[PDB]
Formats: sequence, structure tokens, C-alpha cells
Amino acid sequence: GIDPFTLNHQVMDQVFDQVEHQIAQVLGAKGGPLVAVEIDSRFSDLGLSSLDLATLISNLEAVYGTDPFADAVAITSIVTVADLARAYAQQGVPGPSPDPLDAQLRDLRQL
Repeated sequence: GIDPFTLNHQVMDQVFDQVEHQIAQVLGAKGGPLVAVEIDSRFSDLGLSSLDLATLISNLEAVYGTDPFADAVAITSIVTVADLARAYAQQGVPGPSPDPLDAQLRDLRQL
């Protein structure tokens, strides 16, 4: 039986499996040999180039319909599989304010 603590691993594994399938899709479509996706592996090491990495993200975005720019604001922080998976693993929790105008109303307590 799963616990809250192990659920963090489950959700991380969940997005990992998704990413793995998408990586195989990318390399498979391009006609390149499918490399084994290790969680601590670098996308560039798996065979994903700068453009392919961006494509991989978009392929995952098109799955969930979500894409956090909060923590994943720095594309250079997306190096290993765990880095990209981490971003989408933290899905379901309100982080930044979706609207900056109402966020302004929260700060602006004066006239």
C-alpha cells in the first residue's frame, strides 16, 4: 500500500514513465537507436539535442495540458531526466499567481 511519502516517488515515477515513452517516440521518429532512459541521465547524453529537448518538453506539455514556468523558468536547469520530470511531478499545487492583476490587489491594500 502506498503512503504520502512514497506517493512522491509514485508521481515522480509516473511522469518519468511518460517522459521515457516520449523520448522513445522522438528518437524513433527521427530514426535513431533507442537509448535506455535513466533518471539521472542527461538529455544530451540520451541523444536529445537543444531543439529535441524543447520538442520533448512540448510533447509532454501536449499530454497534460500544463507547463510550469515557475521553477522551470530556466531552460538551463533542464539537464537530466529528473530535472524535467521534477517540474511536472509538482503538478496539482498552487505555486505562483495565475493572474498578476489580482495578485496586485492582494499587495495593494491602499488607495
